[PDB]
Amino acid sequence: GHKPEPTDEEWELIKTVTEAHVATNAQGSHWKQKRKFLPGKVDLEAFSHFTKIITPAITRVVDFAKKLPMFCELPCEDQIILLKGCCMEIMSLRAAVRYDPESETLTLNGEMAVTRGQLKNGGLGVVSDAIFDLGMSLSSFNLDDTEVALLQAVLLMSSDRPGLACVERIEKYQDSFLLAFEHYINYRKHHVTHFWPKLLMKVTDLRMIGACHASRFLHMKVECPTELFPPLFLEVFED
Ligand SMILES: Cc1cc(OCC(=O)O)cc(C)c1Cc1ccc(O)c(Cc2ccccc2)c1
Ligand SMILES: Cc1cc(OCC(=O)O)cc(C)c1Cc1ccc(O)c(Cc2ccccc2)c1
Repeated sequence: GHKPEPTDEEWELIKTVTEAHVATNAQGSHWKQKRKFLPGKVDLEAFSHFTKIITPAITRVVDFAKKLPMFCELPCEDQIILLKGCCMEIMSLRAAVRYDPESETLTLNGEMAVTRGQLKNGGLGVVSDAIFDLGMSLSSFNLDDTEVALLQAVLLMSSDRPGLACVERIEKYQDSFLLAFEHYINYRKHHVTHFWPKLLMKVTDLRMIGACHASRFLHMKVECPTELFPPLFLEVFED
């Protein structure tokens, strides 16, 4: 095939998703007049800071979803289970794409730039390695707002999260994003062989992260109290 580009209706969908994304980006991308770095084998420092931005960070993934018509058109019950399943996957994506090879740091909530270790011992553990790997891995991809946005959309519209009722519709919306995405990619023409396949594999990585983080939080879910974690963090990442 000549690799088709967006259709009239897809272009409309792409504009809609990009806007949802751009609007709920932390700053959107000018961690240049914003970010600033952090001066043990636990990091009460890094951790304390994390507890401070983790909330607005989760809040903007919710606000991204509230901005997708298809998503608003879902029963709040599925809307909840859907958000909880892709929350970490979207946050990590958003952080991964802000990896600065120079400073070898990611940028969280578009304000705090952290190192691998800082994030590793600030509460994420090996996940930090995973998101950092993904970050470096993505430089080569060169993704714009739309691609990242579509990616978040695809992650959001996962019909495999247990408890969903409107599974078929969620699958319909997803395939719909996937296609628009695939065509947007046809238009972009990245100088990367097998770019589309290579990309979808990153989604599997973001999913893995999601699962590892879930496993992670539950293992400590109750070795630690809740006096430590922001209420919103708890509403999301505990069963
Ligand atoms: C990867 C990331 C992205 C992020 O927002 C990025 C963005 O969307 O701009 C914010 C944070 C704190 C992080 C790191 C993080 C994510 C989940 C998580 O459970 C932890 C450990 C933690 C858990 C509760 C309180 C503080 C720290 C850190
Ligand atoms: C430097 C950069 C990096 C970037 O990272 C993603 C990528 O480059 O693929 C994205 C953008 C849009 C930019 C630059 C930019 C320049 C002018 C401009 O009007 C825009 C879009 C925009 C304009 C005003 C406010 C927010 C966003 C981006």
